[PDB]
Amino acid sequence: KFAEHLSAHITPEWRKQYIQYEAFKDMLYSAQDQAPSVEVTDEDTVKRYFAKFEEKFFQTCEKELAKINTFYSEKLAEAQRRFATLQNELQSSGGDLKLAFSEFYLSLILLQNYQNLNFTGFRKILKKHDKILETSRGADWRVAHVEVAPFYTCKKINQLISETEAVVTNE
Repeated sequence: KFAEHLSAHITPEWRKQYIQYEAFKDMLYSAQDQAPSVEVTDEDTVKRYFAKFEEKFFQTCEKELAKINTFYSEKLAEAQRRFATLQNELQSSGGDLKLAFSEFYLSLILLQNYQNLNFTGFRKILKKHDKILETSRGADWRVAHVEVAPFYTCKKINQLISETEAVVTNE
């Protein structure tokens, strides 16, 4: 179950910045929980019900995506400045930095796991949505919004990871 996996692999200091996967699941339960029956109501009532829900669901996806994009960017900026600082310390003095560079590297990897966990959570939640509502709107949303999101498409952390490896190896 991805809700458990996500819980176990969140970086605790970043907890509130991850996709709120369990809240989405609950919302997708509520969509079925409040759904009128076409036999008791009619066709227009039911599909108008689902239309309101879809507006709410994808507005919530957008807020979660903006939060994740914003946090990813902030940690990426912080990592760029942290690399420059460690660059001068080595560019002048030439075992403390072997530890300090190792901990910066760990920080890059933790951010990389943050990218992957959030993408998987989005991918799984939108597939769950599509199977429940018998629609492809969630998959279409993933392609048009998540897969072109900076938190996911930006390659500057990969660049940092490579450059830090080149510093640790050649210095």
